[PDB]
Amino acid sequence: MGGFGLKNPPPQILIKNTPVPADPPTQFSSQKINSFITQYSTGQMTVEIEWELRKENSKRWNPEIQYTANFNNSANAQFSVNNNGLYIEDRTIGTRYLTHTL
Amino acid sequence: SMFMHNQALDRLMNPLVDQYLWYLDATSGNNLTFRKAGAKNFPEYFRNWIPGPGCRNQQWNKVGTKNNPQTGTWASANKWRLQGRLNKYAPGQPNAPAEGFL
Repeated sequence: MGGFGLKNPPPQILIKNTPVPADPPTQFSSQKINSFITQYSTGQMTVEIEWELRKENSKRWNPEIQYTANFNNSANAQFSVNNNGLYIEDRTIGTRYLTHTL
Repeated sequence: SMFMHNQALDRLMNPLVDQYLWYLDATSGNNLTFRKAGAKNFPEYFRNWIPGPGCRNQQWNKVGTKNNPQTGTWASANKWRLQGRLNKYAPGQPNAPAEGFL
């Protein structure tokens, strides 16, 4: 599907709500505790990647194909939110534009 | 040891919770039925320890009218023999007699 094959990829990160049981009966029972307190959780996360990139030196004379926002006027701008508040991606943008000698 | 015990052997346990050990109570009906140890039925509990050694000994009631009229007590005694001659076994293991007997 494309990508970087890794022997030792980034570690999976797993999270759970710790169970909080509801009021236990007064008499003892060895069976599992069936009833819990309904709860959920929320909070912010952050991810910081450091990328290394190969600089481009090409002596070709004439200009190259490059990615350009659609030149057309439109009811909704490209890669932007609409009236209802929904973010819309216009395309899939490949990485291959700049030419290189074979 | 200057102390008298606070508990019987067979009585060492928690009465409030039943054991997790299972035994065969009943064979009736061409099938095997496994009861669970508990429900305040003590004789069925499993135990780690068992009472001390001893031997049965003749018991004479402290009220003379209730005793068999033996002209002397030898043939009724507990005896151990050594080198072909019989010696009374006294005192035996520390076994107590019935209440009101000796």
